[PDB]
Amino acid sequence: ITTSAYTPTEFTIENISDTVAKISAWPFEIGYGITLAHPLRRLLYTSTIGYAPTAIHIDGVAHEFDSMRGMLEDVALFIINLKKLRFKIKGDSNKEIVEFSFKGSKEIYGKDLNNDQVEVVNKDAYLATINEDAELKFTLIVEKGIGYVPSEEIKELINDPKFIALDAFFTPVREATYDIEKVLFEDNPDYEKVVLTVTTDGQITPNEAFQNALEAMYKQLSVFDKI
Amino acid sequence: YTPTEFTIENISDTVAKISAWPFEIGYGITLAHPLRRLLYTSTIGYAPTAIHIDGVAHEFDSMRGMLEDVALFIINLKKLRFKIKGDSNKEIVEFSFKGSKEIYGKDLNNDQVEVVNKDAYLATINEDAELKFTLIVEKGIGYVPSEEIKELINDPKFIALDAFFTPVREATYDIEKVLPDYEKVVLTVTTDGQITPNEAFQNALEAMYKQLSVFDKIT
Ligand SMILES: [Cl-]
Ligand SMILES: [Cl-]
Ligand SMILES: [Cl-]
Ligand SMILES: [Cl-]
Ligand SMILES: [Cl-]
Ligand SMILES: [Cl-]
Ligand SMILES: [Cl-]
Ligand SMILES: [Cl-]
Ligand SMILES: [Cl-]
Ligand SMILES: [Cl-]
Ligand SMILES: [Cl-]
Ligand SMILES: [Cl-]
Ligand code: NA
Repeated sequence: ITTSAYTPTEFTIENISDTVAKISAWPFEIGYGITLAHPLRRLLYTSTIGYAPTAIHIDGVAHEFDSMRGMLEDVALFIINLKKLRFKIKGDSNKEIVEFSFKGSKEIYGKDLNNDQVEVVNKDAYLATINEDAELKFTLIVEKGIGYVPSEEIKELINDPKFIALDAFFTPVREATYDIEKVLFEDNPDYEKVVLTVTTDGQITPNEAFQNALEAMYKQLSVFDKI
Repeated sequence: YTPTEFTIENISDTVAKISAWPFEIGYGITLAHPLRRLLYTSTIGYAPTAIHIDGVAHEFDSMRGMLEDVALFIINLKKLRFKIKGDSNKEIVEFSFKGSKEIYGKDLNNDQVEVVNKDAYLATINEDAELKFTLIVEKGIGYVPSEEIKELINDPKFIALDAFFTPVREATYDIEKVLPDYEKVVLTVTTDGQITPNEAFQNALEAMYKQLSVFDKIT
């Protein structure tokens, strides 16, 4: 017999890796943990702005299965590496057309793609290597968005067959799951521990993704502030 | 889109429609689901938890001078929805009736408590008979079975009762799409009059905020 469910007071964040985290909160009275876990899990996927490379045109290359003399990687591998780079647009723009150019012997990392329009968050990631008799020139399209947009929908919007359209996975949070574990409070069994596991693609850390989700929850609720 | 407008529409003293907009398509549920749920599990009501009737030891007993036996009196008592006056969480209330009388909710009204549904029937007493009983009324959330109450008060003087505190009879939500397309969350709340729909909704918001507060330690 109570007029209020006990207010949980324990909270922990455990960093499993740079891209994964376990967030635990307890003790909740039975049913209350899940009452909150479900909406926060959903908000984790919708509360952070995402960016992705949507298309690329490589000078001297006709298609995504082509080759380039002077580049160690074939185009397919180049592209696989490019998709592992987590781009971010500098400023408030939704789309940037970025021109790149590299010459001479050169090993290109994420840090080498930082300029006025965009930045690569995982700057230590490798892209490609070119030899001394070569120049790699390409135009990259980076867009803001949410969710998954397949290459076909990109191609249509982009309007230019010289650009190789890319499948785009914009959402920073790739996985978010939870478990409701039983715990005791003052010797009684009717309590729970919420354990959320959050995995991002590296555009932001799991910690920030949860902060954005919690702020978003409060922002929605704030519409009720006036009696 | 994120909600910036709301409206409380009082259809009656026991029914209200609470609307909020705008939400992105498919995002309204993050608010609707938890709040609907808290409208059932965190709203604060009242119920008798135990009763002592003078001359009676058990639920299956009879009482000379009452048409109803004790078990039927209890069944009828369940339909009366009490309210504790003021902010007290508990009241031990003594009632006393005599002579020929039909007892309804309206007759159970004193400084401590009252009954919301005044027209509900409780029992009938015959001439030259008197009914005396003590009722324990409490404030709470959810439902508590007689067995837990029995073990709690540990007192054979009283018969423990199933206590149904929840004052919300129904809480639903509808998500309406508006035709730049957004959605509007509409929650409909019906109470039994122990508290108003607006009060019930404040209980649920307040519970939301307390439960979310543990997650603030992220910063
Ligand atoms: Cl921690
Ligand atoms: Cl549950
Ligand atoms: Cl260079
Ligand atoms: Cl080299
Ligand atoms: Cl080389
Ligand atoms: Cl899950
Ligand atoms: Cl434990
Ligand atoms: Cl009994
Ligand atoms: Cl009387
Ligand atoms: Cl017994
Ligand atoms: Cl519903
Ligand atoms: Cl609906
Ligand atoms: Na080559």
